[PDB]
Parts: sequence; structure tokens; C-alpha cells
Amino acid sequence: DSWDKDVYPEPPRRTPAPAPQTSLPNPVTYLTKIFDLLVDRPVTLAREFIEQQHAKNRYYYYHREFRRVPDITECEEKDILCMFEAEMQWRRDYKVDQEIVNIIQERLKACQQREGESYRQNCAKELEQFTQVSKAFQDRYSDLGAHYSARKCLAKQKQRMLAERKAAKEAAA
Amino acid sequence: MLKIIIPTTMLLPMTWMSKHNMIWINATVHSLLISLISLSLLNQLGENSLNFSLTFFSDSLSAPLLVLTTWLLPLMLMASQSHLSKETTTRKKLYITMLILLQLFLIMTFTATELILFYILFEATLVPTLIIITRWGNQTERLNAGLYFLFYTLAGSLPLLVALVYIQNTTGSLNFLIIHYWSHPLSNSWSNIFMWLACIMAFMVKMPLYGLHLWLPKAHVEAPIAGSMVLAAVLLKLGGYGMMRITTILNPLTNYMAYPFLMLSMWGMIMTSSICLRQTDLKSLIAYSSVSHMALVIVAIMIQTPWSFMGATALMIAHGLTSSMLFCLANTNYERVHSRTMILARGLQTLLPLMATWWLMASLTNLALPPSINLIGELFIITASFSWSNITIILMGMNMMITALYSLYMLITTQRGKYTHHINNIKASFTRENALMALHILPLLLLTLNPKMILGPLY
Amino acid sequence: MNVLQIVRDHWVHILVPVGFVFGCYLDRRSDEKLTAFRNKSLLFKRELRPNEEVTWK
Amino acid sequence: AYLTHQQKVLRLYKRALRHLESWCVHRDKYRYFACLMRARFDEHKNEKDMVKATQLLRQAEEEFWYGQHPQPYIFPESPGGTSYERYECYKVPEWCLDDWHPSEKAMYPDYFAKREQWKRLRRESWEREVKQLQEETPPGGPRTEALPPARKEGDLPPLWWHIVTRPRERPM
Amino acid sequence: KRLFIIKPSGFYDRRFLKLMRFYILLTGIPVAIGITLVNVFIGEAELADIPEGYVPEHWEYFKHPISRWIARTFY
Amino acid sequence: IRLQEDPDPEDENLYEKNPDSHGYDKDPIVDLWNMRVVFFFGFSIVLVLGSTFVAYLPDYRMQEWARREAERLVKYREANGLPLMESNCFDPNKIQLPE
Amino acid sequence: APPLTLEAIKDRVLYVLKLYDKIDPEKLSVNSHFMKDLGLDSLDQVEIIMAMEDEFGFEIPDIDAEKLMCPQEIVDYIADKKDVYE
Amino acid sequence: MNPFASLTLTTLIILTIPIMMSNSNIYKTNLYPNYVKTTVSYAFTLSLVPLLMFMHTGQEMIISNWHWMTLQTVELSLSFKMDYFSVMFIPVALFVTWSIMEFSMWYMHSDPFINRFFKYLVLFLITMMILVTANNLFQLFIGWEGVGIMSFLLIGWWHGRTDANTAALQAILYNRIGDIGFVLSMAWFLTHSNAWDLQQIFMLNNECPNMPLIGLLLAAAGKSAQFGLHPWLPSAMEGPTPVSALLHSSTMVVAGVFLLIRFYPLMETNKLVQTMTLCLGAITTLFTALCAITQNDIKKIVAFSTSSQLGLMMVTIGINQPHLAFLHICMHAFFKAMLFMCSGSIIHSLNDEQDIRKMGGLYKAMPFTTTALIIGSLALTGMPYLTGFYSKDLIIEAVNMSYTNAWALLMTLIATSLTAAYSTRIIFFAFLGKPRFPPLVLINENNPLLINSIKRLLIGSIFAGFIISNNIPPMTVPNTTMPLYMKMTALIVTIMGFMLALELNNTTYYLKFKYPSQTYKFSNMLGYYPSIMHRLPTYHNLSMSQKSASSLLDLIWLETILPKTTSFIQMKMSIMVSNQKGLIKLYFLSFLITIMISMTLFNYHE
Amino acid sequence: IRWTYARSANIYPNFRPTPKTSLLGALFGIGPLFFWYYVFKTDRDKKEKLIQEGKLDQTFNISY
Ligand SMILES: CCCCCCCCCCCCCCCCCC(=O)O[C@@H](COC(=O)CCCCCCCCCCCCCCC)COP(=O)(O)OC[C@H](O)CO
Repeated sequence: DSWDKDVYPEPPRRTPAPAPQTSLPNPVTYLTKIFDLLVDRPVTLAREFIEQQHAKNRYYYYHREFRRVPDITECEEKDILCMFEAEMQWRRDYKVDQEIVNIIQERLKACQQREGESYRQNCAKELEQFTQVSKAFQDRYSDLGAHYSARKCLAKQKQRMLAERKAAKEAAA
Repeated sequence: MLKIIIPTTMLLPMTWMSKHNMIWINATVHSLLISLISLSLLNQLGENSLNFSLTFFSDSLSAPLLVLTTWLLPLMLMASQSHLSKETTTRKKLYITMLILLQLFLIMTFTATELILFYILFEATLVPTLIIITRWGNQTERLNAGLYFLFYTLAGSLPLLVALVYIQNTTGSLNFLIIHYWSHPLSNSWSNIFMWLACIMAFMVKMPLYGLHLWLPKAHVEAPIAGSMVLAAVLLKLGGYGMMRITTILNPLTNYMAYPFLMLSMWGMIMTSSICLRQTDLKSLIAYSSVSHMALVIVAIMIQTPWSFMGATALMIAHGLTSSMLFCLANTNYERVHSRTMILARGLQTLLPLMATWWLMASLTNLALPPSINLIGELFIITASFSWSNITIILMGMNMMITALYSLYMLITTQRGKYTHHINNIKASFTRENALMALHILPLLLLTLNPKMILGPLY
Repeated sequence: MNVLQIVRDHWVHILVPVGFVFGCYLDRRSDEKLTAFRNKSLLFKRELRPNEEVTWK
Repeated sequence: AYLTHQQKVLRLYKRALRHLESWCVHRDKYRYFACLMRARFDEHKNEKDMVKATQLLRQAEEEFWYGQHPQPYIFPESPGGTSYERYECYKVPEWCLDDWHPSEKAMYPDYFAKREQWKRLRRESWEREVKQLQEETPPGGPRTEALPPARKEGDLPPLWWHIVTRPRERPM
Repeated sequence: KRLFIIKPSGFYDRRFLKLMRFYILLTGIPVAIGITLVNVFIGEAELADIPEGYVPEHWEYFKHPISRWIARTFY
Repeated sequence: IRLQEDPDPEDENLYEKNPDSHGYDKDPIVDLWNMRVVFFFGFSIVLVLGSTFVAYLPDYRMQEWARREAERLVKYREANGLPLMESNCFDPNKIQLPE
Repeated sequence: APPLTLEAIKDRVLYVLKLYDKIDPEKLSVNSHFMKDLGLDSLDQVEIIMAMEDEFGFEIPDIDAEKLMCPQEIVDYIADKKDVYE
Repeated sequence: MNPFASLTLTTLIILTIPIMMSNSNIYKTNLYPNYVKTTVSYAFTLSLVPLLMFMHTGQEMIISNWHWMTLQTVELSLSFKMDYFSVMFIPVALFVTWSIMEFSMWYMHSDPFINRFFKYLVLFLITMMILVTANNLFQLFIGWEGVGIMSFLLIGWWHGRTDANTAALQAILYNRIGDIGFVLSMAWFLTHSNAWDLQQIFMLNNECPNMPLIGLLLAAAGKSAQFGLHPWLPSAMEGPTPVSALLHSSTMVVAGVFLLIRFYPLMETNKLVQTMTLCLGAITTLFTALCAITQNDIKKIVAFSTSSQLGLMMVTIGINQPHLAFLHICMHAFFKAMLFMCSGSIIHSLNDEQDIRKMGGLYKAMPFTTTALIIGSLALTGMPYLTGFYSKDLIIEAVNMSYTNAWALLMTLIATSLTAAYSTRIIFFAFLGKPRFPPLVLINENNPLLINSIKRLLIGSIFAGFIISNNIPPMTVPNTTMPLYMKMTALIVTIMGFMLALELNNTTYYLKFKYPSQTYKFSNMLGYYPSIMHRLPTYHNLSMSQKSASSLLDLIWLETILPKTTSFIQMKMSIMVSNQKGLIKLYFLSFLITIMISMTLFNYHE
Repeated sequence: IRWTYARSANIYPNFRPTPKTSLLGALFGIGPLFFWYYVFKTDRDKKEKLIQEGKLDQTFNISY
């Protein structure tokens, strides 16, 4: 197709062998056969003519990379230039992590429909995967406000190990 | 900008020196053309706001408003050109001068980069509007209405001016960028409390908020149609644009202080829509309808969550195009019957068949069916408000239930009924009216396909 | 075809698009004033093209 | 105006009979109970005292009001009826035709020409109706809601335009 | 026994409806043809790796050719 | 009399003079040009051509790029056996917590 | 269905009155005023219009009903109400 | 990925073609209704195909397509979900809407806007189709509001009828109260589960959705016209007969019950809310049926009979029987739609007479229409091996063999017996008796369109109960071993209901004088519901709007506190500071004080 | 026309401040506003105190 199974795991199909014991013909074979010979075949014929027409004049496009830049943890206070470079990179990291959750949601939705009735247990691995994504995404970006910024993200982050330091020190006793 | 501001300014000498009768033609030509040019700014980059010069910049919030204002400019021209065709050439030229000037301030305000520059032009919009409502108004209460509109806006704006210059002396520059990247924690203190109140009240009055809203039923109803749109379709959102920008610094004091405003808007929006349930003037019906929608924007801003800001801009743009439409609708009847009472002209679908259809989609857009942009805005706020508090869905939905009754109420009272016997001057709708109405609703339904353009700066 | 009349009533039409040209011109008259850090952001810092004078105008 | 007693009792008979229609249903039951209703009305017909007549009415109106069918049968072409103003939404006033485009005006030359004759006839007779009114106004303004007819020849009845040219009850 | 049908004049409304069908489609079909013609003759681009020396100047980082053309000029 | 003013003259039936009247002004010829300009410079080029421009704009607020940046990050992270996205936002090793 | 026409109404009009046993068949002039010659009680005409009310499927309001007193009148009012114009 | 994906999706695209074709006016204005009907017929026959692979392969589809917006971490986009409930509902809905569209030609053969009316019907069908075929909750809301507004126009189709707008206003009013819970579930399913697609919601396993399901239930009550929100269905009879026969019989009011069917897997986890569903269905069944029997208009009787049916369906949903409800959906869809244009045929023939009193003598006067009525009435009862049996008494047997809410079980048994009760009233007064209509009889059902429309649906009531039950895969828990006595109570209560209702109806034949029972009064004016409901809170809310709200608070108080008081304050001393008497002595004396107070008294020196 | 005047303009000039109007202004006005303030503030205090301790869990709630 146009992707890889490692990003969208679709377990290999399991199709049965249709062997109708009853002598009366199966109609569903007939409407499928006429559909191929009346609709599907002209569609394929037009598509291949379209594909070769595209192949004659091939113009290419590439993908834009953004080289890693210093983030806001090493950004000097009131350094407006490093403020901008850090803020833009963090928001770009925000967009990709939003898409990371987007991918996991698609896999989970595929987990439901593909299993149908057996959605509960067949791909609970999808459920725990989304559990790890959503929980970590909660402490990573959630509750940052409509004016979220890399300074705010550190502020929320700093609250975690500060609370964690108190807990573990209490735990060590 | 310079690429939109300069053509806008250059329309001013063009209309003044235009031909005697070609004023309406040429002004409509290029105002549509300038709107086409402003479609270029609908694109926004990844996260950094589109910056052109030091004084002018755009983001994924200003540009959706910029196109709305410049697209509006042709609409006021055709709507007003009905009655304005019966006065002196200079008087008509003076009007087109004033709409062009009024639009000019709106374009420059929305792309202002310095908060002081924002405030100067934000308040400067009063002068073109104030003269519109007063000089060319068609009633007697306009004289009191103009004073109410001017004084309410100014009484709130003046504390902002004192507050704004205070930020300049203390923090430094007030550029919308340097403010964002140098946000400092506004700690809870009585001086900060009034700092918060001053920077907020100015934009609240122009929303308007429940209680600081009595200027709207006077200003909007008495204003001429070329004005009756802008006081409801763009410059109410101008107060909205002020809120979403000024709240960059007002954290975290906003959540502690937002409670009086939330309760006033969240409870008052039920009362305001209750006024619409029993009204006598069609213009007042839509006017109070605007208050309910803007009140929903008022609460939306203050949670300061990604979903709320999106639904804020979505409703903000959609309501403006909607509320502008209904004012065109009330204008058509008000010209034919020369009165604003609802029950006077009951029965229009019998006589005007397509006018009912335009009224149907107009009242439907206010009804906010899915996937209309009104619904895509209100629904987003409901989810954001519900996450803030579960109880608010009782109030949020109650308006959604209440807004159905009145939004279809003028549909029943005016269109769906026996035609009034005594009235005999109803004429087949001019192709200007129908063309204008299509210019309102066609972009709205077309916008439904791609809400990303108008979804705000957080998509 | 009585060109005087055309330039009497339609000389006003050209007045706007030249303003738009002026608007574009001033935008490209101003942007180079904001040059400062041109190809200086380390994200977009890249070795200049060989037979090309400079990066983004 | 003042509804006299003999009219009001007739209104009771008409309405009460229509109410037992919703009760009796079957025709033979109707004709029986109607005759008892009819004669029970006629048995008390020599009351020289008009006060006693209202005293007889003092229990009849409450008798109707509690014996009334909660879903009385009313013909659809009437208030409460299922077909009340059902075809009203096509009653386009005739004066709207004056706004038709000439292409549509020329589509029906005969009817439009006759419409002109009626319009010319209405124009001529309007002032004739006008002076007819003040020629026979009652001293002190119009006393009754009624409307006097055309007394002389060649005069249309006063205030005839809307009544005569009203849309048909079945316009479609 | 057929008779007249007094109805509101819809000719001007018919004019308005017909005109959009003539005006909104005057540039409607040519762009609709242009959108389809572009997608089938010049076609849609395909993903390719970054060349050794060629940086993708501005408009290159886009799939659709007409979308690339808008990126070429304008922005 | 009190005041000497002409009363409300009338509401001029714009359809009466030209039966095909357009509702823009009195003079027919310029009024005929008035739809020819509002329709042409309206629906045609700012509604149809306007829609195609905005609807087919170069991708706004890059998402399919961000959608692109997802697969190689997750593919790299899941293949070598590392949690696909860390709980901490910014690197915590260089954080110097107070005391 | 063809519209209810004037000749159709009147033929249906004296259809009901002659079907009334209180009226002799012979004395049935189309303009025979109910009180004058037939001499039926003032309650009776109120009960005959109900049969006419059911006959044509309509309503005769009491305001007009009490004045309606001729077979010509009954066909007149019904014809005028249901736009009968031959 | 068979043709089952593409071919089932194009069914909607075939349906929406007439809507686009209408504005171009290429259609011949004479034969537009024929254009609509054969278009739906083509879609119907095209919609048969999704069935054949459903029984054969047992496969279901989820068709997602063009992305709407990548809003944060949710992917709101157009998407369709073919499944057991979907792939068969469209063939039933298309078959029903095809039959009525054929019938609508004969009935509405005089409405001047007939092209507009058929345009509205197709638009409703499109909105209903996307309602039954929706993957995200937002898309479900598109239909959930599309059918509601489409009902509003179609109910007020006759336009000028003053009370029709009230019912049209009533229909949207009760719907909006239903949508209260819909938007509540929307917000909850987006906040606590970060989605609106049904796939994610089920995977996330929100095992305790107390408030969502409560909001989910409230959505059904407004749309399915349950108790507390029923009366808009009886008032919807003010619309034309085909209008209610399509929308308010088997294709629009079904939305409410259908919503729970979509969220059935999440239904079983909760126990409190599901009891409320069977509780709400129980009261809805009786009260609608209790008001059904004592009504004297044919349209009202069928309306209350419908609302009694949907009350029964939610009773099934209560005790973990969602799919059996969908079986009840299809079986109820066939015959109930039939009964409406059987009533429509007699109503039009009897010069628009709908009052059940001015009827009678139609069994031999209208043979086919009477024949269809008996078939439809018997389906309401559930005669064995007929369409009614394959759903209804299976539920009654199912509800008996369950841990029900005692008092909830009894009401349905009283209700199902009550179903026969008003059924006799329809057959008794309208057909079995002596004629009572106006003298000029215009009875005629010989029109081919009327015969063909009823004939097509009538064979669907003799059959298709056995056909569907056998064809659908066996996937419900079978109640095999019950004690005999309650196994056939459904036949007992109907026969018992048949016997006494006939005797009481025939009691009217007895010349005995009638006494108005106060219990009969309570039933006849719809449980006193409309006059308290539709008069008291409407007055109170509107009263609060005028004396308060608009007046008092606004226009008096809010204008006299901030704006006018400041004007008065600025004014009271304005009269003062501008009334200097002009005497030089007073001016210079004020100078003395101003000099004196400033120099030393204010300590301005230091 | 008189009715529109009576409902729109001839109200405040004919308004007379009395304890009945004054009390109704407070009861129908500031009253419910504080009522909703108390209800919402208590819920926010309830919610805020609960997730601080760790009572409510939003392991899957991310968008807000
Ligand atoms: C028409 C009535 C008002 C309508 C509503 C307006 C908005 C409500 C708030 C009103 C006050 C607005 C003025 C705010 C000025 C700038 C606020 C600001 O930035 O905060 C300062 C705080 O502002 C103030 O102190 C002044 C504002 C508080 C209110 C007192 C003056 C305004 C009220 C009276 C005049 C207006 C009322 C109308 C009178 C006719 C911080 O400075 P500081 O106090 O910390 O100074 C440093 C140090 O601590 C000591 O100075």
C-alpha cells in the first residue's frame, strides 16, 4: 500500500473456505461476479490509464526536516532570541506528540472493529499502549492553558520531580 | 499588510472623485477585489505568527477576522444603497467614505502588533460608527442610543489606557510577541486585582457582558443597516480579539477572579434569550440574540483552555456572519412596511417564496444545526465548559433549548402564517436583496467543509 | 471611441490596483530593513548556495 | 349585540345536539336521544315568567358543561377541525397580481384585461360607495356592524371589493 | 372548468436563481475542469528522499501541483 | 400649521418604471451593469475562485508534516524497545532541582 | 370530483326538506319561508340545518343560521360559502 | 474489503442525487414525484446487496473517509459503520419510504407544491440514513438534528394552519430537551474518553457511565416521545398523512430507541440506568395506550399506538435485549407504516374525514383497505407466525424470564392487552357497523398507485418476520425452558383484550343512556397532560420573560443602577456648579475661604 | 403602535421605585447570580480538593 505494518499493525487476515453443501446456487457469488465485470473492471482500466499518464511526467516532492535546536531548559532568562528558537521547537515537538497520540488512537479504533465481538481481550495490548501514551501525555502537555509555552511546560514539569523528590525521600526514611 | 491597508486607504480618494452615479458600482468592484486580496492571509505557518513589519503582524486568529471585515465591506454597500439613493451626491459619498474609513481601522486594529497601537485604533472605531448611528439613523431614540454606545465603550476603555501604559512603564514593551515570551506570574494582590479588572472591563463592555449590555439594544436597533451589521458582526468581535490577546499576561489571576464574569454571562445568557422569547421589534429580537451568543463567548475565553479558544473563534466568526444576515432580513421588511413591529407583517412565505427560504437558513444557522459553524463553535464551548464544571451543562444546554424557541419564533410569526390583510405594498424581492443574502450564507455553508481556517490560533 | 469619456469615469478604477502594487512594493521595501539575523537562526543556518548571492530575500 | 334568551336557548340546542353526536355515535341511538332531548325541551314552553326560563337555564348550562364530550365531533372545515385553514396557505391576495411581470401578464391576456375592467369598475364605484356611506350614517357614527346596501341603480354595494373579490375557499 | 391560480410573481426570483446558475458556474466549470485536468495530466507528486546538495526551495515541500503552484508564487 | 414641511412623499416603486428592475438604483443601464459586477466580482471570483484558493492553499499549520514526524519516531522507539514517548517533556538529567 | 354546483345543491336541498315528515311534499316552493307557510316551530329550523350541515359537510354559524329561513336561502348560503359560480 | 464497502456507501449518494437535481430545474415539473420514487426504488434494490453478504459472510464494515480536522488528539472525520443494525435498517427504511412515496402520489395529487414536498421527504431520508450510519457521535448528531428540523418543516407543511405551527414548534421543543442529554453525553465522552467514535468509546470500557447513560437516556426520551416527552407525537397528527406515515411511524421516532442500540455494549455494564430504561418504557406503554383507546380520531389512535410500541422496545433494552429491540424495529416498521396510509386512503376517500364517529360500513365498501387494516391490526396483536409474532411476544416471553422490576413487568402485560383494545376500536367503528359518513359517498381505492403501495407493504407483513428471523445469525440467549402458564400469556391478554373490548364497544349499540365517567375523561384528554404541560410552565416561563427579565431587571433596573444613576449624579450637582449668582461679593468671599483653608488649615505649607 | 410604545419606551419614565419593585429586582437579579456562584464554587472546590488528594482519575482524559 502506502505505509508499513510496523506503524499500523494489521494482523494477517483469516478468510474461510466457502464450501456450500446445498445444491441451490449461492447468489452472493453472482452479484459479486457481475460487479467485477460491470463496475470494477472499467474502474481498474481507467485507473491504470491514469497511473501511466502520471508516470510519464514525474515531479518529485521531499519532506522538510528541522534540525535540533537548543530548547528552553538551557535558554538563558530574558534571552529573547533563544526564547523563540526554544519555543518554536517545543511547539513543533507538541505537534508531533499530538500526532503520536493520533496514531495510537487509530490503532485502538482498528483494534475494536477488527476484533468485532472479541474487542475486549484480543487486542488489550492496544488498550494498555494507549494507557501508557495518554497517561504520559497528561503529565507532558495537559493542563498547560490556552497560552501554553515551553516556560509553562517546565513549570508543570518542575512540579513533578519536586513532588517526586519529597515522596521518595519520605519513602526512603 | 501594507498590501491590504494601502488599497483600503486608496479607496477613499477613489470614491470621493468617482463618477456621479458610478460610486456604488466602483466601490463595490474593488471592495470585493480587496476582499479577494485579503484571502491571501488565511494561510498561517506552523506556530510563529505571520509577521510582516514591526507594527503589523497576523496570526491564526486575526486573519479569519480580517477576511470577515473586508468581505463585509461590499455587503454594507449594497444593503444601504437602497434608501441612500435619495439624497445628495456628497451625502452618499460621505457615507461610503465613512464605511471605507471604518473598515480601514478594523483591518489595522486586528493586525496591530503593539498593544497601545491596538487600543488606539480599537477605540478609534467609535468615531465612524457613532456618526453612522446618529446622522443617518431613521428614528428618534438614536440620539440617546448614540450617547449610550459611545459612553459605555469609552467608560470601560479609559481604565485600559491607564492600565496599558502602566505595563509599559513597569514591564517594558507591550508588543504582542514580547508580552508572550516574557510572561510573568501575576500574583494575587489587591493592586493586581484592579490591574486585572481594568485590563478586562474595557473588552467586556464591548462584548457586551450581561449588565453592561444596554447600549446594544439601543445602538443596534436605531443604527442604519450599513452600521447595524458592523456593530453586531465585526466590532463586537473586536472586543473579543482584545480579550484573547490581553489574557496572555493576566494569568494565573484570571481563574480566581473570573467567577463574577462567568456567573453573569452563564446565567444572564438564559435571561437574555428569554427576552428574545417575548419581543416586539425584529431588530431588537436579533440584537438580544447577539448578546446571548456573545455571552457564550465571554465565558468561553475565561477557562483559557485549547478547546474553548477554538470554539470562541468559531462561534465568534459564525455569529457575526449570522447576525449580519438577520439584520439584512429585518431591513427588507422594514423598508416594505415602514415599521419594526413583528405582528404587523405576518405572512411572507405566501407572498415572498424565496425570502422565506433565506429566512429558513438564516434562522437555521442561528439555531446552529450540525455541522454549521455556529454549532461547531457552541459545541466546543460546551465540552470545554463541561470539563471545567459538570453543572454548567444545565445552563449551557438550557440556552441551546431556549435558543431554538425564539430562533424559530420570528420564522413562525413572520413567514409561517396568514398574510396580513391591510398591507398591500409588498413587492417582489429585488435581485439585490437575494444576491446579498447569498453573499452571506454561501460562504457560511462553504466554510463548513474546512473549519481549520477559522478554528483559531490553537488548531 | 471618445477616449475622453473613458478616462473621465474609468481613471478612478486603476487607482486601487496601483495602490495594491504600492502595498506590495512597500512590503518588499521594508522587509530587508528587518534583515538583521538573515540565515543566522541556527535552525535555518545553512551553507550558502554556491552561485546564489544570498538566502531568502 | 344583546343576545336575547330565545336565541341563546337555540344555541344550546344546536351545540348540545352536536355534543351528543360525539356521544351517541350510532345513528339510531342519535335519533332516539335527540327526540327525548327535543321533546324534553318542548314540555316546558308555557313559562309566562321569563325569570323561570333562566332558572331552567340555570341547570341546563351546567348539565351541558359536565355532560359535554371531552372530544366533541366538529367538522374539519371549522375551528378545531382537522381541515381548518388547511388550504389557507394558497390564498394569495388578488392585488398581488398587479406586481406580475409583463411576460407573465401577457401570459393571460383575457383574465388580465378583465381584471382591468374590474379595477376600472372599482375605481369608478369607490367614490360612489363613499358618499353613499355618509348619506345614511346614523347620527352619532355607525351604530351597527352591519353595512347598508346599494340603494339606487348603477351603484355597487358599499364596501364590496374585498367581499366580492376574496380568494376562493379552495384555491390550490 | 379550469380557472386562474392567483400566485405571487416568481419571475424575478426565477431570474435570480437562473443568474447564479449562470454566474456561479461561469467560473465554476472551467476551474472544475482545471482541478480534474491537473490531477490527471500533471498528477500528484510522490515522496522522495532529500538529494545530496539540493535543498527543497520553498514550494518543493508540498504534494499537490496546483498547491505547489500557489506556493511558487504568492507565498 | 406650526411647521412648514413637505410630508413623506412616497415609497417609489422601483419595479414600476423598468419592469425588469434590479433593485440597485433608478437608472436602468447602470443598474443592469450592477448585477454584472456584483455577480462577476462576487460569486464568480471571490466565492468560487475564492474557495479554490483557500481550500487548496499550501498546507496550513503543518499537520501532515507533524503526521509524518510521528511514524519514524514511533517506529524507532518501538523497534529498539523504548517507551514510545517519555513522561518528561524536557530532558531531566540537566535539571538542577532546588536542594 | 366535480364541484358542488347550484343545481346540485338545490336538488339536494329539497331532498332533505321533503324527506322531513313534518313538511308535506306538495308545498315545497324553493322560496317557501319556513315560518310563514310551513309553520314549523322556532326550535325546528335550528334542527333542520344540522341535517343540512351534515348533508354538505360544513358548519352554519348561529349568527347566520338563525336568519337562514328559505330553501332558496339555504342553497344561497351554501353556494356562496363554497364558491359556487356555475 | 468487498463491494460491500463501496456499494453500501453509494446508496446514500443515489439518495442525494434528486436533491441536487431539484435546483437545476432540468427535471420535468410534471413528473418530479415519479423521479423521486424510482430513485429510491433504485437505491432500495441497490441496498438489498449489503444484506446478502451479511447473512452469507457475516461481515460488517467501518468506512472512514476524508479527514475533517485533526483537532488535537481526536480525528473528527466523516465515517460510516455497517453492522447488524445498519445493513438491514436501510433496506427496511428504503422499502417503507418507497411504498409511501408511491402512495403519496395518489394522496397528494392536488397540492400545488408537490415537487417541494417530495424534495423534503428525500432530504429526511438522507438525514435518517446518516443517522443510522454513523461512526462518531458528532455525525450521529447530524441526523439527530437533521431529522428533527425536517420534521418541523414537514409537520408545518400546510403552513397557514395556525395550530400546525404549534405542533411544529412543539416537535422541535421536545426534541431540544432530548438533545440536552445528547450534548451531555458528547461532552462526557469527549472529556473522559477523548473521542466520539464508537470504536474508541467501547475499547476504553467506561464501565460506570452513570451521567453519560442518563444523558443518553434523556436523548431517547425526547426523540422517541416517551412519558414526560410524549405529547408531541399526538400533536404531530396535524401534518399531512404521508408526513406522519413516514416520519412519525417507523423512520424518525425510531431514532431514540436506535441510539441505545448503538451504545448497547456500554449499556450492560451499568445496572441502575438500564432499569430506568425499562422503567420509562413501562410507564410510556400504559399511559400512551391508556390515552389511545379513548380517542375519536383515526390519526390519534395510530399515533398513540406507535408511542406504545416504542415504550415496549425500551422495555426490551432494559433487560439486556438490544438486538431483539432492533428485530422489533423492523417488524414494527413494516405493518405500522401500512396502517397509516390505510387510514390515509379512507380519510381522502371520505372527503378528509378523520373522526372515528363518522365512519362505518367500510368492510365491504373498501375491501382491500379493510383487508390491509386487519393484517396491520393483527400484526399489532402479534398473531402467531405473522410479522408481529416474530418480535413482540418473543419479548414478552423474554421479559418474563428475567430479573425485571416487578411493577415494570405488569405494565407491559396490561399494555399488550391494551394494544388489542384500541385495535378493536379502529376496526369496530370504522368498518364493522352501519354507514355514518355524509350522504355523498366518494369511496374509491381502485387507483393503481394506492393498490400497489399497500400491496408492496402488505406482503411485508404476511412474511419477512419468518424471513428475517431465520436469516439473521442466531446471536441472542434463547429462553427455551419456561413453565407453560406464562409461555403464551401474550395470546391470552390479546384474546382477553379482544373479548372485553368488543363487548364494551358493542355496548354502545345498546340504547342505554350514556353516563360520562370521570375515568373516561382522564383517558380522553390524554391523561390531563396537555393542559398542564402545555399551559402552565409555558405561561410561567413567558410571564417571567415579560414582567421580570425584559422589564424590571432590564429596561428598568439595569438601566437605573449603572447608567442613569451616574447621569443623575453628574446632573444633580451640574445644576449647582452652574448656578453662580453672579454677585462679586459671593465670588470674592469664596476666595477668602479658598485662601484661608489652603494656607494653613490644610497644612499645605508643610 | 401604542402597544409597542407601552412595552418599549413608556416603562422607565413610568417606573416608580417601590419595595415591591426593589425586592423583585434583587430576588430576580443578584439573587440567582449568587446562587449559581455558590453552586459552581462549591463544585470547583469539591473537584479541586479531590484531584489534589488523588480521588478522581483521568488516566485517559487528555484533551480539555
Ligand atoms: C466607571 C467606573 C469604573 C468602571 C469599571 C472600570 C474597571 C474597574 C477597575 C477600576 C480601576 C481602573 C484603573 C486601573 C489603573 C491601572 C491598574 C494597574 O495596573 O494596577 C495598579 C493598581 O491600580 C491602582 O492602584 C488604581 C486602580 C484601583 C482603583 C482606584 C482608582 C479607580 C477608581 C476611581 C476612579 C474610577 C471610577 C469612576 C469615578 C467617577 C498597580 O500599581 P500599584 O498599586 O501596585 O502601584 C505600585 C505600588 O504598589 C503603589 O502604587
